[PDB]
Amino acid sequence: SNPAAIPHAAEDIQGDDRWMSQHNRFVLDCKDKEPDVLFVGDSMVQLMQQYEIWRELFSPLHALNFGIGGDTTRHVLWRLKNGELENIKPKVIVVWVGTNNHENTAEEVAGGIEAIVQLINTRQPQAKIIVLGLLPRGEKPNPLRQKNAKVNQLLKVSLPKLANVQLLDTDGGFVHSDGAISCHDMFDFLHLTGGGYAKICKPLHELIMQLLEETPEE
Amino acid sequence: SNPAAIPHAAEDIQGDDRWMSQHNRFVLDCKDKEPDVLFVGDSMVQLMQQYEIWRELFSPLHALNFGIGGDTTRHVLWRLKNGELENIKPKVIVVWVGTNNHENTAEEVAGGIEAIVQLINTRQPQAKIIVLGLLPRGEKPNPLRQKNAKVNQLLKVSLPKLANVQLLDTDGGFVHSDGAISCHDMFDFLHLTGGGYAKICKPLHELIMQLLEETPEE
Amino acid sequence: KEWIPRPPEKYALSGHRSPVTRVIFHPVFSVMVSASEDATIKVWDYETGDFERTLKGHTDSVQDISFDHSGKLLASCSADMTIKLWDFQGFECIRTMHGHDHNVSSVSIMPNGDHIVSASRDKTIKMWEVQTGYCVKTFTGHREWVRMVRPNQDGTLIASCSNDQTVRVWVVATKECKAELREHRHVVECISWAPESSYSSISEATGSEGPFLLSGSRDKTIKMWDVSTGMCLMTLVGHDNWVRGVLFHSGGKFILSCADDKTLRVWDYKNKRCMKTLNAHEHFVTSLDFHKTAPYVVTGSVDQTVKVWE
Amino acid sequence: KEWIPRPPEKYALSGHRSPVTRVIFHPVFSVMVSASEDATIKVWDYETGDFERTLKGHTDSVQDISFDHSGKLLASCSADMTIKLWDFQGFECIRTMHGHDHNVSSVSIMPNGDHIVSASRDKTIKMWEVQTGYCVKTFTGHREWVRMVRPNQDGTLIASCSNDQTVRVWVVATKECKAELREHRHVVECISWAPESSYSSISEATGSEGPFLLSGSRDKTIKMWDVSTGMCLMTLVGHDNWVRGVLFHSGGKFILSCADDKTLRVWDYKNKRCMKTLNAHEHFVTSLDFHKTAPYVVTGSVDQTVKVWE
Repeated sequence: SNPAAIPHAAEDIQGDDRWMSQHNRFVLDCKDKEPDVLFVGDSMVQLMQQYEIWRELFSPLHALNFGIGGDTTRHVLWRLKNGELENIKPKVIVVWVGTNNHENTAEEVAGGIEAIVQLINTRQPQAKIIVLGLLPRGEKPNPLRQKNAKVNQLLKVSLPKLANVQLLDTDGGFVHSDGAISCHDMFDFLHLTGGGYAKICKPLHELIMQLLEETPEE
Repeated sequence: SNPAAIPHAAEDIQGDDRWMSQHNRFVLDCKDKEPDVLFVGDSMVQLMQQYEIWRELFSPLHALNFGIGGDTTRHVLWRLKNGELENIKPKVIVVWVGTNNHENTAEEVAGGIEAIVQLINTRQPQAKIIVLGLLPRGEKPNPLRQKNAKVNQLLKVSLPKLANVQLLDTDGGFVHSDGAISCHDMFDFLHLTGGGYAKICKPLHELIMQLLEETPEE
Repeated sequence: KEWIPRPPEKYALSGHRSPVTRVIFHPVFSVMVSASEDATIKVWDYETGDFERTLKGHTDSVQDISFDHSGKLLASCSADMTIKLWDFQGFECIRTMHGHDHNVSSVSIMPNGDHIVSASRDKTIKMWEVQTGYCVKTFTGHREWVRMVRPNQDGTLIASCSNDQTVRVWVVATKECKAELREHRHVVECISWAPESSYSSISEATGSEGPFLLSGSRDKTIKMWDVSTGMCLMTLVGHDNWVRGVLFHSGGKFILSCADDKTLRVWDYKNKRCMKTLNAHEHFVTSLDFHKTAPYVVTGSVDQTVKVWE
Repeated sequence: KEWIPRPPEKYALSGHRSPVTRVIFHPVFSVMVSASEDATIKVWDYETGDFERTLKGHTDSVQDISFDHSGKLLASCSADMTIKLWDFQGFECIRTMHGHDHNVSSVSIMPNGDHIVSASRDKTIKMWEVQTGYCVKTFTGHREWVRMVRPNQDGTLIASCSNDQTVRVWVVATKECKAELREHRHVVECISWAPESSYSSISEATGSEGPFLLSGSRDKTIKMWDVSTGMCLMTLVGHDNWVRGVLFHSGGKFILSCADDKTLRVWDYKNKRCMKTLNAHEHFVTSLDFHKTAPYVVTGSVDQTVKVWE
């Protein structure tokens, strides 16, 4: 039984109960909104909303964003299991989680995502799922650039089984020849800049648009 | 001897050595750039750069941003101590740290900031310093909104001693009457949105410009 | 007495903390009202723009607003499942009306200011007695969410609007339904009845030897109709996203429109054309209203403003 | 043979990974060169725009660039404290010259293509023998960073520029200095000498009964100087941030400039008026270049782009 795929709510250790605050906000959003597209995941998903490119691309798509920073597969699971998947019937769901899963081997992580996907197409059989691949990180090459890469590998293999899922492993030129990531692309070598997301979002939007143009009687 | 004011570098527990990557970038920035304005601190500082308001307000001021996410007083200290204060002679320095210092009593944290201020006007006697007060956080009232409040209290009293410092305790309508923080102002009840920064930056910019208009033969 | 629907916004009123849901002109005073997910009703001054008053007391969201003929009672709708009746002696709530089991997304005071109509995710339309707060009639009908209800100038009839892609016209007395208007491709979000301009026949007046209504859908299509025959007669083939408001101009020269294509449209059903466009907001336009008397249009969106236009 | 300084950019070349530092036209081929914090020198095609070649081999940043007369040698400058000399048979580096103890922020090949001049945070100006890489003279002078050096049409003289808010004109043979030009209020970033246009006198040619240079500064003001007297002559008071570049048009009709106010300005020193303004880039503009023969200017900025304007 793989730890990365056991649902688990993040205990607030700080005092301001912010994690639950956000989750509730979403549940509440699930009660009376009705999106075509749903983004779930971690900071990568959360931060995307903050940039000009979100109101430019996905806002008009009737998109919801259920991202929380620093969330792991375990957290996203729990969130999805505890009511972020009720009442809504999105046409497309975008999942983007994993890069915060230190403490798990690549393999376990892939399992996590896979479990997430499983849950999704259980509660939302109609939804077509995109899983964004894990992005490189760190200024210069390292163990984690490697980890994320494996995850992508295993996903390319294990996602074309399992219904209505594809992996979109974007690669904008985030690593150059000398193997360095420019802080013009990742301001802290992890989270993307406006510029960065534009490299990710262009193709993502392009894909969703495809998937939406596929079937429209909901 | 108060712990919040003992410098100490953040050990990398994750593997990609991201903290030191950033610090080096700064020191490198310190070696050959020459700014008028210098922002140091935590995520509040660092995230500010990511929004359009940065390139509209502070970019033309010749400003540098030495912010790292999740940094505490102890880290900011160490970073300043080990060379983020060399060669450059900014006319104005903006300090913004503290909200991440769980583990420290408000009293301690105030001590921390004061320590940072002390250091700066030792290494940079010509620089006029602005300390941004700590902002509220959390959806609903909590022990942390209380803590930061005290820090601000103590700073209002302690900073008018000490040379060339003022606290800028902005308050945009971050808390309303029912005591809630809108996620339209703090998207995760801690970090600011574009909108949020605007409430912060308008006044801040307005003050800097004053302070710069004060004396220009550097 | 021709009219100007356009320029660039001549007042932008900020104040709400959350998307605006409906905008409404007062029948008498130089004032206009706005609802939001706030959950607050707010009152401006459209001649001047002033935060006038705020009306508090709903729990979850304010979806619809409707003034009585006299401009002395205001009904509101919410995601609390309530229907608050307000007194415009200025302040207090009068009654709170409980019935619907879910979100209540439309309300209207009927012309003989003696009844209220509401519509819900219930799949329900209910009819309440104003002075007793009683539920009197319940219209079972569509298989899905009901989005809007409108009276017929005469009071005799009701037009409903829903997720089953359908427009129903019901007889208020018998609770039978004269028509089910079917030929929409996606959820219908809008209904307006035609007024003093049944001249409009001109554009489609043949056949051989009546009452009308517009519907805006998530087709991005506004469809004209008559209830009588069950035929739609037009389709305003339109701009880029979910349509959100429909509105026959004071007379019947133009139809006005707003939708999620961050935009307000004035059409020329003077032969199908779409005679002008204004980008009005920085996120979906949620609703509009035209004044029947004065040179002003209001417009509220998700960027949490109310914009006034001349 | 009048000239067109303007339109909207008719080529925007992206490719560097970091601020552009200097832009330069080749003396013969239809090609133009750019340096950056990259630390790379890149070569376009201004007629067409094509990433032609990249020249790599500095450690830290390339701050200046300078072709020799024939357009067969190119010198470069960096924060490695190097002065690479490159061969435009197309690729290889030929010499690397070591001397300065800090940033080297400008370089130039002299006319008699047999020496190089450089300037540094050293507070120094050094003169290198092209074909032996030897350092031959060092000019001690200002008390602060030296930002720029330029030779004198003739080769006989040297114009320096620095953080002590000063411009010096030195005698290349004796290493004495004819002039210290004092009356700038803040650091000077720029210098250019005047060419085939000593007619300019016109605008200030009285007194009773010479060589000329411009300084660009953090004043936001560009001065004109006549060195033999050492009086400032004009002072063009224009736009809004530090001045980074400063040119005399092929004629002498106009003066072009560029600065940290995302801008490139054409100056009509006939009547001190600033005859036009292009907002050129979305972050500071670092350097410009006019083309002594054909109609183009190039512009490089911190937005990492080189622009070719007709």
